[PDB]
Amino acid sequence: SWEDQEIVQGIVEPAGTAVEYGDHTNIPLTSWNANFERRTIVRGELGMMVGTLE
Amino acid sequence: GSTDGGSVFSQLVQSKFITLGVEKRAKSYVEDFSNGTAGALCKRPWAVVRYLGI
Repeated sequence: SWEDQEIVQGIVEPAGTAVEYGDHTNIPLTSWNANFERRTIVRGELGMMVGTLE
Repeated sequence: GSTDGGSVFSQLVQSKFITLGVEKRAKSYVEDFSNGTAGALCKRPWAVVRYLGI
């Protein structure tokens, strides 16, 4: 939005490696971690003035 | 002269078979069952004759 200050972008790194299947072998698990980046918003302004005779 | 019934020998069985439960896991599943029995009851040991070696 125009009346904001920052744009935030998230990056998710997942993690997990497969193992050989076995019925009673313990289950491997996957996971993830997240990082974020923020960038400042810049607002530019421009105008005009018009007269009747002009 | 008794008042019980006169059963010389009896087998007191509480329950032949009970399905205790089922547990579902990700890779397998388990079931458990049970039974109950109080053994054999002899009320009149004088009415039993046992021979060994026939």
